[PDB]
Amino acid sequence: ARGPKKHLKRLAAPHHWLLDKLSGCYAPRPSAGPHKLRESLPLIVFLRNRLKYALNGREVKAILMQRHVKVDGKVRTDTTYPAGFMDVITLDATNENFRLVYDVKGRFAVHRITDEEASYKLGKVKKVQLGKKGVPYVVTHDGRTIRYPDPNIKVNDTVKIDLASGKITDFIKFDAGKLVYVTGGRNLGRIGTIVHKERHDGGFDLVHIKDSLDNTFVTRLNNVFVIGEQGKPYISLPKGKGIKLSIAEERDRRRAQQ
Amino acid sequence: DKGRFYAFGRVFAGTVKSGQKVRIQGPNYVPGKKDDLFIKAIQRVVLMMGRFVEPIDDCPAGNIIGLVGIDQFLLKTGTLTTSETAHNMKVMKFSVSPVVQVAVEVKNANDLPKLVEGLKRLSKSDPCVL
Amino acid sequence: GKGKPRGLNSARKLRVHRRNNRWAENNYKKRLLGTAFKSSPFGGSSHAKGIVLEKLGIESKQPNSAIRKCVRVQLIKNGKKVTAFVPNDGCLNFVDENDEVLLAGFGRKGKAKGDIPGVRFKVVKVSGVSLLALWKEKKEKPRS
Amino acid sequence: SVGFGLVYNSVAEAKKFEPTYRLVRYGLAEKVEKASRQQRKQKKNRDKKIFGTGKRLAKKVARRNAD
Amino acid sequence: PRAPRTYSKTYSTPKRPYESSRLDAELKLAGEFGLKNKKEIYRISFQLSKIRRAARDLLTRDEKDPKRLFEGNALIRRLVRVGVLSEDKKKLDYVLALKVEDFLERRLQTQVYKLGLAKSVHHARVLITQRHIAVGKQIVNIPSFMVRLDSEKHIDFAPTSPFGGARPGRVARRNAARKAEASGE
Amino acid sequence: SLARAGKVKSQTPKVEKTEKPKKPKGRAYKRLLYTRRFVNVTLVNGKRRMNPG
RNA sequence: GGAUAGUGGCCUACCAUGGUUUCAACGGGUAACGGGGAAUAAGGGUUCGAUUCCGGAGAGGGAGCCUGAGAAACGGCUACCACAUCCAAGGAAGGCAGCAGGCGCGCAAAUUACCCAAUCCUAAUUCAGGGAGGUAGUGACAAUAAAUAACGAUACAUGUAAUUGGAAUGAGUACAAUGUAAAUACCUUAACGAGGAACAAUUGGAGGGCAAGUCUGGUGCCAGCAGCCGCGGUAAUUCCAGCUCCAAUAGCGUAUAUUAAAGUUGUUGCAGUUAAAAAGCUCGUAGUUGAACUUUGGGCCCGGUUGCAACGGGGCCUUUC
Ligand SMILES: [K+]
Ligand SMILES: [Mg+2]
Ligand SMILES: [Mg+2]
Ligand SMILES: [Mg+2]
Ligand SMILES: [Mg+2]
Ligand SMILES: [Mg+2]
Ligand SMILES: [Mg+2]
Ligand SMILES: [Mg+2]
Ligand SMILES: [Mg+2]
Ligand SMILES: [Mg+2]
Ligand SMILES: [Mg+2]
Ligand SMILES: [Mg+2]
Ligand SMILES: [Mg+2]
Ligand SMILES: [Mg+2]
Ligand SMILES: [Mg+2]
Ligand SMILES: [Mg+2]
Ligand SMILES: [Mg+2]
Ligand SMILES: [Mg+2]
Ligand SMILES: [Mg+2]
Ligand SMILES: [Mg+2]
Ligand SMILES: [Mg+2]
Repeated sequence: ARGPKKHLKRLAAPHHWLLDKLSGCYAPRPSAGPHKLRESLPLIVFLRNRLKYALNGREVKAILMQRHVKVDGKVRTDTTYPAGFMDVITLDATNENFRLVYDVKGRFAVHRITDEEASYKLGKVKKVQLGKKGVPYVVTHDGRTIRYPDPNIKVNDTVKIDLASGKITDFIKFDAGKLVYVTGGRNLGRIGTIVHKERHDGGFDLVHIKDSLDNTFVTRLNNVFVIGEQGKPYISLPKGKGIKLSIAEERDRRRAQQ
Repeated sequence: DKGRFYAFGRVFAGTVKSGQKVRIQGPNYVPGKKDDLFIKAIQRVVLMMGRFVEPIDDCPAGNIIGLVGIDQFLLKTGTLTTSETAHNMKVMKFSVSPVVQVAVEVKNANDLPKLVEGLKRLSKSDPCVL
Repeated sequence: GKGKPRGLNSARKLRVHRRNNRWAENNYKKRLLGTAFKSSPFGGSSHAKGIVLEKLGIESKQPNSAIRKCVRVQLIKNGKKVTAFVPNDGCLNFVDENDEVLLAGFGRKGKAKGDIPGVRFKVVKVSGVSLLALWKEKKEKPRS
Repeated sequence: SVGFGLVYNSVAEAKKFEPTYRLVRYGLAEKVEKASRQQRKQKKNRDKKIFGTGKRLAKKVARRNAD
Repeated sequence: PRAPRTYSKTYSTPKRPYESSRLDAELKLAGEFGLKNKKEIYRISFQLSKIRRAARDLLTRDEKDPKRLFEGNALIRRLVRVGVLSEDKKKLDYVLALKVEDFLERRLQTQVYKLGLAKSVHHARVLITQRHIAVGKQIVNIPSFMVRLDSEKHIDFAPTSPFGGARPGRVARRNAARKAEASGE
Repeated sequence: SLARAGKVKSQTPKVEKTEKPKKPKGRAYKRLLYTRRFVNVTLVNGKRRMNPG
């Protein structure tokens, strides 16, 4: 309607932010950026609602203005910068690093990591294309383009990104028996191994995932994220490792601390 | 605006305030028992001048002012009091009386409510019309 | 059979037959035709203001007696002339010719109530004050 | 009684990060006495009409009313 | 505008307004439990009807169904925690057989009377309303409180509200100030 | 005919109200009704009654 | 081919005669913006949804267009139409279906208040702006909790009679403080603040439906009540009142609409001899429906779930992939 919208009313924000219903009329609209609007996590949300460091959006802006926050190696002074999956939030003051990953319930869990592995990131290869002057490149899940990739890298593979030089150090291929993260849908936040990939030419490719508890679920190819091979994840998995305990078992685990 | 008819008069005792609880007393209001007496409030005290009204917050006794937000409660005249034993003032007898009488009837039978409303508004605009 | 199609593919006929036969219901037909908007001088409203035109004594129907002291009122909204009952003992002295009265329905959705013939409305207020608050000595009618 | 509390590492940091109303409450740099919102908006709307500095218009009306 | 504010009615009027047996039973309940009106009985019956509907919908499901098991266990836990459902009736079929008196008993106005803090249910009502009763370290001035079967061993008078504390009250102050003058000095 | 409206109410003797002590409103009224109805006061007249004669 | 950012009868030239429709086209009506949803609901349903979110459309009615990534924008422009403002009569300026506010219309709906402190948005951007928004005023829309009394002494037969007493409290008012941008209100409280505790609860009823009087006075088919049945014509349980009682209760009544009741719209689940309803009769298209039959039965294994047994799968042959 006459142009792009710039407001985000509350109850229209993605529910995985767990925003208050009656805090205000509006929610932080994710600015344009690497990942998405729905699949993103604004820095203001990550700093005022997930870390509780800032109390207001003014305090979030004060934190961001002094170059304290850093997303994937860059300062990112934007109040609503769309941080998303596998993004590394590092603050030099209070020096700890978080890799934005999905918990078992599909929210962006606060997942502290170490400096020795916050250097790199993972990225799903969205496309493999020949650029200008015949230079091949890969487009990753976070909107990164990387020139001169390995000729064996195809779509649905994962690439380790240095995030300092911004280059490919290693790549995992899409195959049966590889550790995969689920980045959308009902099973968002689950982790498992590929059992089989049904093709469905024209339609949507389906992939079966089997967790460590032998639960098998099928999901669209669009929202699967290879993170390594079974038992050797290339990134530090969250506290639950995407197990998807049933509600009864969750209640039992909750009641096991008396 | 048809139907507002600012209440012109004089304050003889006390000070009138915009937003002040006052008692409207009818021209024949008995001060012993209940009669056509209202317990209402003034909405705006107004300074009346050569056809331009100036809002005023308060006006002391013995001055000339207009009142906004009242007079749907008293037909012709009357006193606004804050005392509960405040007799209504005198009836303002005039040397003339309504003596020339005519009958009025609308040509269009459908706008008899308009005729009634016009009669009721003229009977309060003119002090000596009946 | 029961006189209606039972076939799994007869949903169209079933719903068309129901649509046709719903017209025999008074409420459905009146609602779909919008009878209240055109007819029913209160144009689909619960209450209507009017100007009293005349005091009338309408004799109640048999086997009753005691003429009911209604008023002919011209509605401001549309100019239609209706008869309104003035319910209380007395309360006809509380209404005058050329007075403003709020009228409501008589409780029977447009049908004449009780032994009063051709009267489907009742007076609720006169000159802006409740008729019940006048019958009780709580309030008094504005001087007019 | 349950409330919130903040302890900055320094008074300079407290001034730099604390809100102005809380500073005024505590006793720090006092409230700045600006005009009411209606008056300020009316003033800025009035200035929106005049194009330049306004001394040109002042000199132009210096003659007229009268001569 | 800001998100809508959710609100629900907590009672339901009877279908038949003037059933003499129901009126007598309601008056019996109000007299026994010191209730202000019939709306409290209506609220209790509404809560009981909601619980009964939930338990019925669960009982229609097959046994050892995940949803039935979880929700029925949660409902039974809540009812035994509030003390409405007895400890020997954790079956989800005795939940259906719950009564209005079972909920009315766990009222703070009932419990204050049954614990000897008050002489009658109405005395318990006025004592609670006048902030004289504290459930834990917290004053609870509302007769409908649904004591959780563990606060029952903690229902006592407040440190304020001078039946369980230091101060001698407010009318006693004026009475003493008048008696000192009436004594002669 | 008209000019008869209010005949009976006009010629109805103005018997003034009789001052009585106020009734206790609310839960106290429910208590009063409960005692009046369920402590077996002398209101039975065989099975039950609620007004005298 | 032109045009478009691009597809496309979107437009043009030529050519063909096609395209939709009883499976309801086309036309007409809508007191129709659609949906998420709301009310009521044993199930099935019925009704509503202008309105806190999503999508659309519009800024008095049209039409045209500049800038700009994005507008056919209207707190941008141009013209026409209708309104309507100032004028020194030459001319010039308009768009509250933004926030307040006014008129009008009506049964029907609030302040020309405070603030950017939250929520976010915009900009060159931590700073400025925001009637977006928040705050308060008005507010018995609706919703939650639940003051109007509790406990003794004495007399009479547990209750009663204005026979007495000592306690308790907030409704209020208010030092301060908290709350807040400044507040206001809430919580917390210095002091005050109950005996008719007058700090006095009301709204509708008492023939039936439907809980509650054959009480007393009044009126006498009048006045009136009465949703319906009915009451009132000198013996009124029904009107007008007093007393008493009943129901709900800070709520209660009335009007309209709607839902259940309604198995009185019936798919579940109506009825059609006589209560309303079988076409006068037959043919017949669409529609609806339509006789039976084609691998069943042996058997051997592996094996999951509830307690060696039951129930659930798979693999082999058996003329069978
Ligand atoms: K009769
Ligand atoms: Mg609709
Ligand atoms: Mg419309
Ligand atoms: Mg809508
Ligand atoms: Mg409309
Ligand atoms: Mg919208
Ligand atoms: Mg538009
Ligand atoms: Mg308009
Ligand atoms: Mg336009
Ligand atoms: Mg505008
Ligand atoms: Mg606009
Ligand atoms: Mg407006
Ligand atoms: Mg009171
Ligand atoms: Mg209070
Ligand atoms: Mg009576
Ligand atoms: Mg009865
Ligand atoms: Mg039938
Ligand atoms: Mg016949
Ligand atoms: Mg027949
Ligand atoms: Mg056929
Ligand atoms: Mg067959």
